[PDB]
Amino acid sequence: KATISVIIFSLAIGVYLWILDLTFTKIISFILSLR
Amino acid sequence: LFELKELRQKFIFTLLMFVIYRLGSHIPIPGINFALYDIFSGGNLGRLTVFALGVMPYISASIMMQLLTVAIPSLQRLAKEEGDYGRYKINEYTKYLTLFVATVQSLGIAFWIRGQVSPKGIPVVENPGISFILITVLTLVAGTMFLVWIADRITEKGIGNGASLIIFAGIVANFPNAVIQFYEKVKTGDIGPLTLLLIIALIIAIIVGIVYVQEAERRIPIQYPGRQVGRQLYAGRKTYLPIKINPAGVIPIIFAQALLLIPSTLLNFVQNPFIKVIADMFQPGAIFYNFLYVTFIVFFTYFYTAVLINPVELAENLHKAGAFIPGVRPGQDTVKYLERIINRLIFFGALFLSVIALIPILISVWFNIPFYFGGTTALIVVGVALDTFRQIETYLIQKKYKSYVR
Amino acid sequence: NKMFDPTKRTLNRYEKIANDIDAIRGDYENLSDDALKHKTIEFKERLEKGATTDDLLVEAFAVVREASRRVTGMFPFKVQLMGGVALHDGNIAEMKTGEGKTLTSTLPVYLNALTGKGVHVVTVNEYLASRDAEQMGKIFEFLGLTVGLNLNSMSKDEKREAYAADITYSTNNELGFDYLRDNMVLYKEQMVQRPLHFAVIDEVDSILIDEARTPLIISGQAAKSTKLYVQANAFVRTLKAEKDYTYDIKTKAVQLTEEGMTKAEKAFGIDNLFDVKHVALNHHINQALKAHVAMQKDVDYVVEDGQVVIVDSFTGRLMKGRRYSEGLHQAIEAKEGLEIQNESMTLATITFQNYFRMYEKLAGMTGTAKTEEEEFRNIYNMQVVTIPTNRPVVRDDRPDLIYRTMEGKFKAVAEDVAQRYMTGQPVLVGTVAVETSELISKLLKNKGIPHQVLNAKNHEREAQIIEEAGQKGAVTIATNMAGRGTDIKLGEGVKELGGLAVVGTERHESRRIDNQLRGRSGRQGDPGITQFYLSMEDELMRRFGAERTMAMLDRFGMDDSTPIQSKMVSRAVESSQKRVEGNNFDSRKQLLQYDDVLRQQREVIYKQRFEVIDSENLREIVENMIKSSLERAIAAYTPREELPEEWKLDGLVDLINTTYLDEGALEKSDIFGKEPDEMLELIMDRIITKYNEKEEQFGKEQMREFEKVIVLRAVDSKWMDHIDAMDQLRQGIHLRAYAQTNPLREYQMEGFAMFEHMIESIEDEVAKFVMKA
Amino acid sequence: LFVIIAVVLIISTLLQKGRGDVGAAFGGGMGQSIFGVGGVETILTKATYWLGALFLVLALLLSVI
Repeated sequence: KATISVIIFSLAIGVYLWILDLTFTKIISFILSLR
Repeated sequence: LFELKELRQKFIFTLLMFVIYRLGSHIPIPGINFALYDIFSGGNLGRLTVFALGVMPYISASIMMQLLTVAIPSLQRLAKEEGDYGRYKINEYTKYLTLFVATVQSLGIAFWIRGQVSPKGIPVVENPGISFILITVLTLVAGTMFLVWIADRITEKGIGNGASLIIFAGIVANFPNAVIQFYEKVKTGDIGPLTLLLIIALIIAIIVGIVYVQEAERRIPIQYPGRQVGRQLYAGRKTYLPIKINPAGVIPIIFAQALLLIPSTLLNFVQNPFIKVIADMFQPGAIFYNFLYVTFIVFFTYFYTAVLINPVELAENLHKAGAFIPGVRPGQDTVKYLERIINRLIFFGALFLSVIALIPILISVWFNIPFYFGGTTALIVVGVALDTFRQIETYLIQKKYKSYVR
Repeated sequence: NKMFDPTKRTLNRYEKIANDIDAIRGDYENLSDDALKHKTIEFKERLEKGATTDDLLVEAFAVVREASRRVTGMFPFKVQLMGGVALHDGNIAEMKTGEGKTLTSTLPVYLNALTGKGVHVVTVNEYLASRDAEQMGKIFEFLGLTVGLNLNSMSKDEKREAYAADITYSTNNELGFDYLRDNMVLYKEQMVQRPLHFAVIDEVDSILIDEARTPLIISGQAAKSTKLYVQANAFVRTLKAEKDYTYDIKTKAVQLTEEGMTKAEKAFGIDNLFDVKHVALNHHINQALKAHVAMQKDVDYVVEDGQVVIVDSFTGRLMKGRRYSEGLHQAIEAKEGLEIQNESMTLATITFQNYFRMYEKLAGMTGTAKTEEEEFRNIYNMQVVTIPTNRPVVRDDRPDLIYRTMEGKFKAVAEDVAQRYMTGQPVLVGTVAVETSELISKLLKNKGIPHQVLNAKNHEREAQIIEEAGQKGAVTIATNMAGRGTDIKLGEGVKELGGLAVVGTERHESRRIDNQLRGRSGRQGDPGITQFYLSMEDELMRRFGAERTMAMLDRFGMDDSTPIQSKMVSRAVESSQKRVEGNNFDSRKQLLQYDDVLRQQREVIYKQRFEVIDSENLREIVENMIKSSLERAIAAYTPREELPEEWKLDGLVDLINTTYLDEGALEKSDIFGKEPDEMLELIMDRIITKYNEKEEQFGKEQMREFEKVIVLRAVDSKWMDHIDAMDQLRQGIHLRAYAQTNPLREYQMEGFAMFEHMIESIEDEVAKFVMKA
Repeated sequence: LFVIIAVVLIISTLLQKGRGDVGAAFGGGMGQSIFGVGGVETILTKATYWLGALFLVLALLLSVI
């Protein structure tokens, strides 16, 4: 049903978390690491 | 493609959110980083805090208004003015209310944590500077602001709870990345990823409960402030009918679940924390406690949430229920009709949600895993996820009609 | 920087602009007669467009004020001059008395109108439409223009010339109806409003208050009419059978308990379980029950032998034949005697945001309150320019003296009017409604006191009274409907003591309004006196905030005399006033928000009607969509349940119901399977286009017109019809509050789904109709 | 030191922030309400918002070497 596409979306949304998460760790560590 | 770019807003809040959060966790002075149970969890009182005080004041804010209005409906002239008038006034009250409560949590968490926690860089020079007490109170109150300020803005683009879901996105994200999920098992914990497929099965189940146990009646009045109101006999042809009933709200299981965590928490860290193995209060008592989740969240919430008052406004503005056979009897008798449906459907809801926590519980018969991390976090992650779907649903589809195509 | 800093910042801004303009006025005094006329021609040629020529405003306004000096008078004040300026800006200058209003509006009206578009002037009531229309009129002929005001039945000339003319004066209620008048119109020659952007609102404090939408509903073809007549007769009498304990308060809704259920069985309908699929009967009982109770027939009065039940309600003053609802109008008729046939709908719109915000800006006059700015943000996006003219609030106003248990207070007020009468003070009162007003006069009569009553009894009376009320010792009583915004003037010497006197029957549903009735004493900048008499028993409190007042008083003290206002009496009531006002705000939002999504659906709908009226040969498009919709219907098939599937019996069957017409085309013809859309479309399209022209044989001239009546009536019909359904949807919103969130969510979903369903339907019916003859 | 007065500032920034939300309340708050239209522009108060985010990261640098 709609749900099937919802699941595909769920994976997609998750991709964002993985991707965004990477940014956080990256930038955040940047402040600590550099300075 | 699938994206059909249009929403100017979509990426905007998303990217913006990532920036604010990374700094938020790493934050100097706090950044205590963590819930799992006892060891994995953490906190002075028992609040898993990704960061010092912010999600906590959120829950606090929500709960403050929730229970207060619940047990005592009208302390002072504001049940609901007209819904809006009553609501805005209510929300303003909520803002200040949660704010102060956050402060209380501020000093307390500050004291216990700074003094004796697993590796903490925190230096101590007297109360170094303005005390980790006064100084942490600073980061705690001020901290409450940077998150709160962030949350509101988040509320503009993402959501009031978008911020929460992000928290889930991160935590939920942390483990699948395989940060540290390769360890204890009978030479396993790395095979049987069927578990991934099975969890997927869990996702499908979740969508089912929330369609709402749904159903409704008829009639429409409208009163403009003034002398009169109108009525209409019949006319118009169209599909679409009324739907009133509902399913449990967003994180109910978590609310009830936390209550369980309270006795269990005491048992894992008593003075000179005795991890009572004989009485393992991590898991063993769990069956009893879990049922406790059922009674408190399901039953009590449903009563107030169901808003006992409903038959009044309904029966009052001329209504005869519609659902599963033509409706009839008005008055209190109808509350009867509804009462049966609400508690009944709730039993159904209990079956699924409880099945969630239960699900790792059911599977873990043959080869158990010490790596529980998952489950609840999913219930929440999906929850906001579906919620965001709500934002797209309304936002989407512009005037389809004057498409280029005739 | 949001604060006084902005209001004050405003002060210098104008103070500067004013100085410059003021200089202009100075040199100009050399009696520029014909030269001024040249000025009218020069400026007229000058703008010719929305360019917002600011420079002109300085020289032009100067000509305006002076033009007035030549015309008659009323041109020496500031808040007005500045008024027009901020007005051009879209806010609200003024506060009343002197200031301007008459002249004020005229100033910006002149500059903007020059565009040649025609400008809108929002005025509360028709009597007023005439007011400003003539009062300012001389400068107009001077400036060589064509004024133009609209009125309930007519403006003496016609609608077309009226709007297209220069200045467009009128009442909003009308302006809305005119705008809407723009729907069924089979033709377009109908000048029925030339586009509507700009407007200044005279007594803006109201432009907001107009909560309930503006619907124009005429055509009611009641199939049921004969039944309703006999049936309603029985119905109303039935409720009469029942007693008082029906419980009807705080809202228009009503139902009854034990005696109620018992009554339901007591009269035809032995069936205890009435609800099952037989609410309709109950509907009749509730109808009368509500009618006989909810609105006293006396609100809904009938003019002398007019026998026409006319509703004066909602701050009006007698609106000829019409009704807010489908159930009520007929219900009360059942109560009175002559019963009507009609019950109809058509179109509705938000008077303000949907309408005004639909196009351009607004600048109101008078009310300075705090309550309006938020509103001025949410809907309009205007601000407030508070400015006192010469000698501010010269008048005195006394407190809300209170009295207990019953209207008996009004009795005391009566003696009060007398003492004033003896002192020779011209008085006036602003009562709540018709009934009370009458009783009020009756009291004066018992006492033997002269007076005039303009409680919408007769329109002509409103005229005589205007110059009449307040003529030294005079005594007048009128409804608030007459009670708001008027340039009244006292005769000579009248002001000798106190000046003017005003007594209110109570405190209205809103704070401003209460003030407004009061404000009715003070023009050109003179003194006066105001006082309010309220009763713990009156109305505002009787239903609203009664629960608390009781303890507050009972615990406080029962025994005493008539006058009191020591411990939070006036204080408490005031809180309730805002409270009640608050309810209005809340209901304001619901219809406002929903109607907003409606604004968009509606736009597509009649805008589409416009296109159809304008263009001739929709032919290829209409058929095409009719086919694409129909074919896709046969087409819907995909993996799934598959609505259709272009196969054999499956399509033949569903398609037959899809194409059920007396006409015949390949219906029987089976065995096929050349599905590329080219094939299916061509065959049906040919039968249409071909038969179309074959049909076309009737007449070039006549035939063209057919789509006119058909397209509009048919399309118009479906939407208005589905609009009634739209009413039911509002019920769905009633639901949203519990379960999910509350953003008008469920409504939005449904609004669209309903409407895509709506249009597809249109092509079906409108199409088949083109065939028959 | 810079930080000492800054700490006095940090509490201060907290207060302005707390107020901004209450005033901020007309649109709504916890949970949701209705998507008020007419929109929002960047509030004049937003300066406080900008100052806050800048402020915390500042603290991060300051808190440590």
